[PDB]
Amino acid sequence: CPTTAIQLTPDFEMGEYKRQDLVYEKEDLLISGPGKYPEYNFYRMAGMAIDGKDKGEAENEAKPIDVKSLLP
Amino acid sequence: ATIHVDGKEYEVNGADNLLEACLSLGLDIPYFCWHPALGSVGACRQCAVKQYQNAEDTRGRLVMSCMTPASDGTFISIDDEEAKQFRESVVEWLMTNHPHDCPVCEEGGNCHLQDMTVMTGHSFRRYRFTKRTHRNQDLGPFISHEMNRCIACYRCVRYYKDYAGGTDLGVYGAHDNVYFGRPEDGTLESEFSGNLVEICPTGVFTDKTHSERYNRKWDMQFAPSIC
Amino acid sequence: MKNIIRTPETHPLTWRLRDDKQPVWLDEYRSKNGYEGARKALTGLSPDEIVNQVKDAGLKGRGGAGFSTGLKWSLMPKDESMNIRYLLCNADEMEPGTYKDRLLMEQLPHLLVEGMLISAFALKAYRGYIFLRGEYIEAAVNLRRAIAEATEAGLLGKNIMGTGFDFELFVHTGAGRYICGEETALINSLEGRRANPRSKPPFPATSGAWGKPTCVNNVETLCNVPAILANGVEWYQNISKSKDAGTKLMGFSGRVKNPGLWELPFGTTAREILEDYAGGMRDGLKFKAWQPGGAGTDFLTEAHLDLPMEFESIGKAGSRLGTALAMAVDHEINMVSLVRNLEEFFARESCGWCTPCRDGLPWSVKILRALERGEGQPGDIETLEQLCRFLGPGKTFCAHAPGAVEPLQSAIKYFREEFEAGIKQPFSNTHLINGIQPNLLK
Amino acid sequence: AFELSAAEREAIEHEMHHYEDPRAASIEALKIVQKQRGWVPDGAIHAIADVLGIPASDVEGVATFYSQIFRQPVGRHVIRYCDSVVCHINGYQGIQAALEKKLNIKPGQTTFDGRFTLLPTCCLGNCDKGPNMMIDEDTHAHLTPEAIPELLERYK
Ligand SMILES: Cc1cc2nc3c(=O)[nH]c(=O)nc-3n(C[C@H](O)[C@H](O)[C@H](O)COP(=O)(O)O)c2cc1C
Ligand code: SF4
Ligand code: SF4
Ligand code: SF4
Ligand code: FES
Ligand code: FES
Repeated sequence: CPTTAIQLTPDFEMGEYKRQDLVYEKEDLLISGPGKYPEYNFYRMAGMAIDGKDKGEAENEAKPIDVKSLLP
Repeated sequence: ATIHVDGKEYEVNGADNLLEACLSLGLDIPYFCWHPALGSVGACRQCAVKQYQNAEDTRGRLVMSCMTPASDGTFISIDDEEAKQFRESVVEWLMTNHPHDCPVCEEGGNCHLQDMTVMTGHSFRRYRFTKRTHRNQDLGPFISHEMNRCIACYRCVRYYKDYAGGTDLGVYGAHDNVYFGRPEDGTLESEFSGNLVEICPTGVFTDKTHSERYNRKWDMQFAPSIC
Repeated sequence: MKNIIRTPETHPLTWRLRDDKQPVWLDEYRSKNGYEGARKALTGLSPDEIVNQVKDAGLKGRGGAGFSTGLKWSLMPKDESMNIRYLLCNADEMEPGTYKDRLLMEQLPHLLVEGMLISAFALKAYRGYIFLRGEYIEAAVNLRRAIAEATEAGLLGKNIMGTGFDFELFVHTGAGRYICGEETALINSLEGRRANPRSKPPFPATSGAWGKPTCVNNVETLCNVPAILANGVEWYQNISKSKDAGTKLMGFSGRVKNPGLWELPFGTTAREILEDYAGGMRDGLKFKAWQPGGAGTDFLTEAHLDLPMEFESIGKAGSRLGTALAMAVDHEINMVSLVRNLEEFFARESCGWCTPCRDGLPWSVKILRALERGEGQPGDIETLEQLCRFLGPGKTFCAHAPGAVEPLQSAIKYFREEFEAGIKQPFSNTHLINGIQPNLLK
Repeated sequence: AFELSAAEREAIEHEMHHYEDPRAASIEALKIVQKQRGWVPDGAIHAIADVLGIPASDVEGVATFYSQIFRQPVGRHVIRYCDSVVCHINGYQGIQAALEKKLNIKPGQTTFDGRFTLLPTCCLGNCDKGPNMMIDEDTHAHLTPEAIPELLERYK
């Protein structure tokens, strides 16, 4: 995982009655916190712009310079 | 024509350049700006090999295999040390400004830049400064534009303008701020604009229709069919 | 030395310069041996004879590369089916530290016009273009006035001197890029395109401007031509006892007493120029370095001040003669700051075509900025040396990046202590990610 | 929005007469429009492309390649100070500091009244008389930081 999303946690009580019930969907997996990695955010690294992070606001990124700028 | 690559002797066509001759022989030379249909221009400087004047030459000289004819009795080396370091350095120079985008990039697993980065053996980053960024353009319903991932290999403009005859794509700007796209937002007018998603070796131009329901290339089930 | 006796035999390019620095127009130019070489060339010599005379005179290119002009002119095709040949005058002069063509075009435009006329008759070129930079307003005005005067006098246009040779001269003003001075990029910018250079072969002599045979020559080379054709080949060989024939505009700039430009024979000592002509360094300043031929040349020290200003003599010293307009660096100048300024110029004047220049000059700029701020890290100087090794000739698409890495190479070679003093913090480009133990390499 | 004037079109066609290929007049067409209007807007790119018979992408690539063709609005007077190596030796940084103190702008910006725009530029070919400045068409040499306010108030 390049985002530390999927994690294996110290829990072993997972027995079931039917085998179809061992198919865990997204609502059965998505916990409310960061798990074992408390601070990492992939979208703070990626250059792809999302809400709250426009171009140039990721880590180690300069602001975009338009080709129409007067500076050489 | 007779060429000698890394001590081995090969019979090639003299009308071909060294890159296409060596690729036809199964040898692996990294390359970006050359395309079999578009010709050679010598932009990306990735296809460097070491050419010797004769058999009894030990110094040699770094040349671009796409810009060098595969003439008779041509002595070159691909696995030469200095050529390998230069190709790795070209990959590193491309990697200095490249965004940390592979998980959220539609080219991932189908990306020529990823393959050539792995092929040159470059995996360690020592560049510590900022990366240049670019604003994207709206290119219509078919092609999605992500200008951050560009390596300035000029394949898109050469295909679109010289090959396909299109008029609304071009290269703008200057030194390290080169921008490949349209002069303004709008749909790409060419009837053959969709080939940019395979012409572009990075994830700048991607299939937007595929991007709506994206999956990786290894997860695909393919068949040979007729349009 | 200030008392300079400028004779036409010893100073063929500057002997008719006026004392008030005013331009010499057509009547004053023709009053002093004006268009005599053009008349002799167009009325008594074959174009092949003129090309052979220029080749035998040993005239080399003054634009920086030093290639011989006669061999460049001999590369043109011989067939009559190609007769749309072009002559281009590289009046760009955008290399920092170069100010000679400005003087030549501002005060002696008719010398340039006569040289273009002779070279166009020799090259059988029906059209000439002066690719001039846009910052030279007075040079453009004077060149256009001189072209109008020569067209009025019958020296330009249709049936020049009754020979039957047709030649028109245009002035194409530039739009402000240093890469336009490169000859193939000059051809590209003349065609109204982005000024990317072209791969050679083919050379412009076979397919240049608009696919036609084309010869690009510096202003000073074309200004050297009419003296050769008016005074003779043996006169041109018998003015300097050096391997480079003829005179050359040489100067010294910087914090010297008398910065300027003087026409001197080849083989003149750089120390001779700096002391006699430039007057030495200013008061309280000690000489520490010099660049022989502009911003794209290697730095040399005070021990190299005694070698003659020739192509080969500076070639073995580890530098290039270049434009032969040297620049002096005194002890008050930080070499890291100077090389930083040079590399910012070279990185922002890249045309963007090829990877090593475009993506490796900004890396060197950022490293030099870090060394300037005292924020250098280990491996920075090794990265700079790797950049100089991997941006040499053949590695990049044109010669802009080798000229870019020459001063960085020479400054690291000589003044390494300042670059080592720039490094003050340990190497790091990884943040600490909580929950992940790092791979502590050794 | 944009429309080329009669003088602009006539000058562009007269420059088109001087070349084998009409594409070769693109730089001077952009410079003509810049001289008339201060800079080159986007409609100027399209109009020059229509007059010259070349695509607008080529005109825009030319306009954004060359630094002296302005694709952004500038002030009434363009100060262009040399930041190259000989003027760095001769002390251009004092001149730049004096200009920034007098105009209260960064290099690459325009003053609030639209009177001055400050730009670094490459070597002006006047290195023996450095440091050098280039206001709209006038080259000023032998600059000192004390003479900057005197030099700036003669350009209204
Ligand atoms: C980056 C670069 C910039 C150059 N700039 C100029 C220039 O401004 N003026 C010039 O005469 N030559 C310049 N040259 C040299 C030309 O390529 C060419 O050698 C010259 O213009 C004509 O050759 P000549 O010296 O035989 O006359 C430059 C070369 C390079 C690589
Ligand atoms: S273009 Fe290739 S290397 Fe770049 S982010 Fe996309 S997959 Fe990764
Ligand atoms: S957009 Fe793609 S094809 Fe065009 S220059 Fe950039 S990497 Fe090459
Ligand atoms: S070295 Fe390469 S990118 Fe740099 S100016 Fe020359 S061709 Fe352009
Ligand atoms: S593939 Fe040869 S330089 Fe790009
Ligand atoms: S370095 Fe400033 S005018 Fe040349």
